[PDB]
Amino acid sequence: MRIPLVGKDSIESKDIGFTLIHEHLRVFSEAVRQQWPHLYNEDEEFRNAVNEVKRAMQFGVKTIVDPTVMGLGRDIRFMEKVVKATGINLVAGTGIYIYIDLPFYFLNRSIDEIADLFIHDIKEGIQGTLNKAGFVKIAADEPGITKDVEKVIRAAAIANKETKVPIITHSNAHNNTGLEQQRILTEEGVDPGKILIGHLGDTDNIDYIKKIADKGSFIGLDRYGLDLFLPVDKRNETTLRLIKDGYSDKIMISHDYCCTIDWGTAKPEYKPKLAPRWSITLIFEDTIPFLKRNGVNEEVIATIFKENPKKFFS
Amino acid sequence: MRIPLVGKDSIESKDIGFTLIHEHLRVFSEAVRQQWPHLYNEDEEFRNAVNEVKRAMQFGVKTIVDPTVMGLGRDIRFMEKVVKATGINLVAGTGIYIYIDLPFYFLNRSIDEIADLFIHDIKEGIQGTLNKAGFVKIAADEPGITKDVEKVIRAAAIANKETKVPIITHSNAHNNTGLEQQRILTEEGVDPGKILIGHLGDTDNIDYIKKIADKGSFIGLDRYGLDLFLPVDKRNETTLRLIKDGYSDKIMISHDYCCTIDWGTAKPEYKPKLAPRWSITLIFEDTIPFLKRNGVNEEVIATIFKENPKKFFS
Ligand SMILES: CCCCCCCCCC(=O)N[C@H]1CCSC1=O
Ligand SMILES: CCCCCCCCCC(=O)N[C@H]1CCSC1=O
Ligand SMILES: [Co+2]
Ligand SMILES: [Co+2]
Ligand SMILES: [Fe+2]
Ligand SMILES: [Fe+2]
Repeated sequence: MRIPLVGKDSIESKDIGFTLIHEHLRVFSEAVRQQWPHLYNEDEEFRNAVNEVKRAMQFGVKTIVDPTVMGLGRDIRFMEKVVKATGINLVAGTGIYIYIDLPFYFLNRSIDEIADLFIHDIKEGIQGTLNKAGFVKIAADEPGITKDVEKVIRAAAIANKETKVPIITHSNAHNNTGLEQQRILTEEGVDPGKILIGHLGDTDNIDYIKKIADKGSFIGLDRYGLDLFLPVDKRNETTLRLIKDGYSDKIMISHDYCCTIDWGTAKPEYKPKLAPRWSITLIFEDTIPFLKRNGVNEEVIATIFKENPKKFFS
Repeated sequence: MRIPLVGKDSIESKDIGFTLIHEHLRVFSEAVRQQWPHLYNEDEEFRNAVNEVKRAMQFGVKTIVDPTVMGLGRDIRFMEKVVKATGINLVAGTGIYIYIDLPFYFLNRSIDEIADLFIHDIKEGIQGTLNKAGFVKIAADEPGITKDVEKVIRAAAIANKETKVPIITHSNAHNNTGLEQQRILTEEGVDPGKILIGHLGDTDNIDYIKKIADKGSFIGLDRYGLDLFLPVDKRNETTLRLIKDGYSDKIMISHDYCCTIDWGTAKPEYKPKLAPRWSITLIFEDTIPFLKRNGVNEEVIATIFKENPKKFFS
């Protein structure tokens, strides 16, 4: 049935349960890990991913969706190991994560060649395995929609038309990259309701966030805990106002938490400064209680974390 | 022993023999191969590499230096297997190959943090292995000297001043990037004679080439066979002109041959169109016979292929 799971038989979308739509078990740069393996510890990385997932399950999370793709160090065999040790429903994805240019391989290669790579992961399997991709992940940031960023977007559209898997995105909340990701995809024939425009929760500008929701796509209020982008209390208030204005239809919430990440911006000793409370269960400790005592019905919590993910994969 | 070798004990610079200063056994994008291994055949890659090196050895090549680094899919273990199968002297290196930006790993990481990686490869070994790097490889192309490109160059300088190993560069002949690479490296305290400014053979402009030579660095006439950058005959007239003008003390010659390469611009089928005669032995078949016909004797060939690489690694 039409949702593939890492190390498990597939399930129907109605069986997804409580879902976290955007969480990384591990992130690394493929090129630097390949060249300098001494910078990494797989024992620590497995210990962290298992600990976080187990705690996620304790709070009632049934399914985690992980958009670690090319550029972010996707590893399906690490993901199987985490599944076997926890029992979680894990949805793996395909795609390319870039800000400016594609890797040299892609020099003079068509959009169709790029789409064939995604369709491979969806139909055949990931990294010589039999685990399939459940979605396509794309990215854009400060540099905007560059020539290569766009090729990858249109390639994601071809994958969706051909397989009916949904599309998750990375955008900079301060550009209109999300508005442009949505525009290109829908022009290519992708159903707006099959798109999650990510990182809209990094901004207060509710006029911009509603513009994407008004066009039919889900909105990623998905970086809860990352105070360097936007503090938790401004996020909570943006979330509350959107619900009050009648947008729980399109709202999806997550942490974008990485149990381990190799970026120089990450580490401990920056966590107290930049993201003090950032973990995989923060919405349970803060966001959900906050909303409950500010007039938000239990029905709304069900829409955001159950009905919206189910629809997204339907 | 000064110079370290793959799969072999190190040698003195004087026993280097006839050398090809810039050739690739295999090049691939690291992120692409890790995520989509169905695109690659290793048996075919090994076979292509062994056969090329065998022809070079028959023609008298004792040593090959391979500037494949991060971004080009360096693989010390694949390099080991080729050494075993032929018996060639192979000099591996360290460094970073980028045109625009560094991998996400390097976000807010110091130039010294980059230098430490190069130094680890030179002093400790490559990829969990006891084989050591004998030079540092850096790059710049059309986008010019970006802030990440400049960072890698300045890091190469630290590795050279700390380990004494020479620096090989990739440049765009039409940009001034080679002259800028030399300027930045010398301003940092690098001996001009420990620098090879690459891909200067891609241009007619003898004034630009001589400029770099006058400042004390080796000049890279190193892409023989790649007619799309500059055809063999126009390369021959520039090489001959430079030798006649007295510049053989600074000339280095190679082909930049890739036994396999995953770049889409380099599909083996564009070969007859873009680089028909390109192989690891073109200079034995065309260039050297051309120079000999034109009056340059055997001792001048010995300077370029034996004495200059010796100086470089001394
Ligand atoms: C102490 C933690 C530092 C704050 C994290 C800053 C890094 C930016 C957020 C971030 O981690 N973005 C990456 C990670 C997952 S995929 C992706 O897009
Ligand atoms: C086979 C058809 C001819 C096109 C050659 C492909 C592009 C030029 C050769 C080439 O791509 N060299 C690259 C690879 C190593 S370093 C570098 O900058
Ligand atoms: Co993101
Ligand atoms: Co090059
Ligand atoms: Fe993410
Ligand atoms: Fe090269």
